[PDB]
Amino acid sequence: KFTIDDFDIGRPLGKGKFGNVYLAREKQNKFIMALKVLFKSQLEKEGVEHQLRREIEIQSHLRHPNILRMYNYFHDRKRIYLMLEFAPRGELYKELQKHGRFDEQRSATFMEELADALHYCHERKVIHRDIKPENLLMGYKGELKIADFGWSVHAPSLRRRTMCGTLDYLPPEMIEGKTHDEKVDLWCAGVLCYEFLVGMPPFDSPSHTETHRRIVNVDLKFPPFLSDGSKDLISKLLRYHPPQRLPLKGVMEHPWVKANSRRVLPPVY
Amino acid sequence: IPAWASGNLLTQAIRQQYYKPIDVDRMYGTIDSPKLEELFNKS
Ligand SMILES: c1nc2c(NC3CCCCC3)nc(Nc3ccc(N4CCOCC4)cc3)nc2[nH]1
Repeated sequence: KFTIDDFDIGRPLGKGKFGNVYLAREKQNKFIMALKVLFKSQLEKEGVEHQLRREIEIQSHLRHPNILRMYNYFHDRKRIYLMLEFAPRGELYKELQKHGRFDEQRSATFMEELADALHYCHERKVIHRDIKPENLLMGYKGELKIADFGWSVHAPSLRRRTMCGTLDYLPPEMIEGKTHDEKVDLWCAGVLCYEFLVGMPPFDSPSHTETHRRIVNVDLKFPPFLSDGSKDLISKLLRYHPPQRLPLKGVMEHPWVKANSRRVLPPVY
Repeated sequence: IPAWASGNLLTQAIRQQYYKPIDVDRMYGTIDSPKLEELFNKS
């Protein structure tokens, strides 16, 4: 089993309120990865032990080119260490903020990768529930990587009740206190596509109540610069009725995705 | 910051890793993990 002395620590990559992430190189294979370091005492005091356990269980069992890999994990006297795939191009949200909005090629590519990753999750009855730019990282060739599974759930049989995710991304069914299923991720994919292309989420408002109102009315107002193809896809995802939302296979097959995506699969061993 | 983690040396290493992927499934995936119930117990 691994210990911290099996790794050369390179530099901090990010800071959290439970620990830190470092660029690290495991000495044996000279293999560069990220190490997320969490403090056992802080996790217990905050009462998030079962929460972290769930996140680890879900992510450690997923193997997909557009899902950040968790290679393994270990612990010592004070700390829990997660061995994670390093995403060389970093935060997707930072890239979006830098550019303001993404072009159609970039956005369609991300949408294909997202739909593929989410399909993989849904095949295993894992619902993500918090798709947004801030939860996505980028690989060596700019490939989308779902990086966080904080609101995720393995939901084999029962519909879910938990309101979760992020204000601007919440599906109508959550706001209305209905049960939800995997189709929440479909809705969030639509919001994401809109934000990619526009640089702001579709239901942006000064108050939580007005945002809620816009979401449940699907008060969608497309900017004039958007292509018919992109509006078609967004409109097909942002449906009030979950069963009417375009399936993930449908997103991958959508003509706008086909015409604009430049997706490349990473080399495999 | 060690040399391997900064300028060109990092870039080249990252490129090398992308084009020459190791078998992570056996190099890390077969190696034992602490039980998730043990994570907050004795190491
Ligand atoms: C697992 N965790 C990872 C990162 N951690 C992030 C930062 C901590 C919380 C959000 C995730 N960053 C990763 N990649 C980065 C690559 C370059 C980054 N930089 C930003 C610009 O300056 C150069 C370094 C930052 C993160 N990869 C990763 N794998």
